[PDB]
Amino acid sequence: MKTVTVKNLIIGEGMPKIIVSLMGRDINSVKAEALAYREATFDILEWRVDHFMDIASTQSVLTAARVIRDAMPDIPLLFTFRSAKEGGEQTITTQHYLTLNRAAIDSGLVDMIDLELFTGDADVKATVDYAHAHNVYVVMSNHDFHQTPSAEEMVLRLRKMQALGADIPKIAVMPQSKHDVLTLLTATLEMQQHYADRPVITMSMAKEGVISRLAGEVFGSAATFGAVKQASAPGQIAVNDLRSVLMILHNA
Amino acid sequence: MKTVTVKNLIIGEGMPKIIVSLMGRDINSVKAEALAYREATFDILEWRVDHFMDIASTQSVLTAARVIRDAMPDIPLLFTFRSAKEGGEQTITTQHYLTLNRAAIDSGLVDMIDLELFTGDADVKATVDYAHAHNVYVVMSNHDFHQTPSAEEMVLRLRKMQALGADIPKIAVMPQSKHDVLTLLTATLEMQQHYADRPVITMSMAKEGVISRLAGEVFGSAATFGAVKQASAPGQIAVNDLRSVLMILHNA
Ligand SMILES: *C[C@@]1(O)C[C@@H](C(=O)O)C[C@@H](O)[C@@H]1O
Ligand SMILES: *C[C@@]1(O)C[C@@H](C(=O)O)C[C@@H](O)[C@@H]1O
Repeated sequence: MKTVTVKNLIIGEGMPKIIVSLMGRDINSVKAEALAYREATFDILEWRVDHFMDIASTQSVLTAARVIRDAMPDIPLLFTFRSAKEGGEQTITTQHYLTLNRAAIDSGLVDMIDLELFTGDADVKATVDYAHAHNVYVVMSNHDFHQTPSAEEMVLRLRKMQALGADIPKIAVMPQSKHDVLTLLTATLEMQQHYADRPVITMSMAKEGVISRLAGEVFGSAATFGAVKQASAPGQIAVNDLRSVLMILHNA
Repeated sequence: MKTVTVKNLIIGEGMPKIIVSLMGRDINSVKAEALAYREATFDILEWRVDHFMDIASTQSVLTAARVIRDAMPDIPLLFTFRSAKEGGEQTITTQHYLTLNRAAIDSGLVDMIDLELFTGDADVKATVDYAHAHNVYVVMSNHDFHQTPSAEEMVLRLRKMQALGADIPKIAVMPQSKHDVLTLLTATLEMQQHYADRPVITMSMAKEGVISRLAGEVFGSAATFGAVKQASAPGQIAVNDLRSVLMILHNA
């Protein structure tokens, strides 16, 4: 394991790190959420750009990123446009996705970016290189909102992300059975124990999958998402309750 | 599913039931522990009879059971002599083990007894029948303190307990790896999905297995052990922390 350290937070050792997502339409809503989040306890702030209205303007997007950065100057900040292709709130062209991510990277405003593996090989490789050249980490991600692939398929995907230079491979899948939750845990453990040389994040979604959000220290997921007031994906629980469980498991 | 209702507690529905073990070496210590346990919060009290150092006397054993019952008149009370063969504190003859269990049964002081599956089929059947004749439920049990059998063999054993008339089959196994914990969860789920005729209790022991003590609601373990002050098996955590996690998982 080589860890990923952002603003004194060490991802990939100790207790899994808590990520929460900020979701807002516009500058005023982003400010209101950032302010409300001061009362919560978490490790990493993800800005879910796909919840923002004016994603067409690179200037509008960067202004919002700047507001968030300045609101929370000492928090690791992760920039994520979750495409509708992968379960997000709106569509984007591959070219405009590239433009927004490059602009986020070279602005200095973010510590980490999410890059969807399935975007396309040339765009992924170029964006990984661009991120690294500007001292930004890449969470390379994949999501299946309908079903859970085989463990073999999931492990190969996480390995592919590593081979493409992801700092943190990430996969989220939807269980259709309790068995599918075990498949996700099995894949996570296999990856972490046998192939990974860096942190990985995994989750099985929905209430059925929630154990996967709690047991990362055991099965090898380095971070986990909680909800401040609204979940950013199915299965997230109240962030304080998430923290309570993580602490109990860490100290067991 | 044939649930087991004891003093208004429905075992096999809702949150896994919290069991704690009372371990006292003599009558005075049993009394002191029973009194102290009243303020802890749990669902079922197990008396670990093999920790009692006056098991030579049937009178002494029954007097200790009566002290516990008098301290906790409304708590489901489980009488367990854990044999040295299966990880307990002392060795007694098979006839001594059976006599203590029969005396516990016919005293009316306890609601449930633990009977080890591999005591011998004829003796197990006879003692189950005697329990049922006196309105006592049987937790039939098996323990592997060395390692984790195959999922398939664990399921076979739980099904054998069902065939012998157990009210609640129970198996505890020792992980040698994180993978082994998943094996135990897999066996548990296979009972829930395919062999769900009565409640089952399962656990993977030690620190690596702790998640199995927390995730019973997900995969189908009907009860889970916590520690009041000292653990009665490896991997048990503080009972209030156990309860906190069970509640979070139940309400997720
Ligand atoms: C990584 C990610 O897709 C995981 C979601 C989850 O399942 O918790 C939350 C999203 O906000 C996040 O981008
Ligand atoms: C059933 C049993 O053997 C399970 C142990 C455990 O692993 O928590 C605790 C024992 O006291 C109990 O009899």
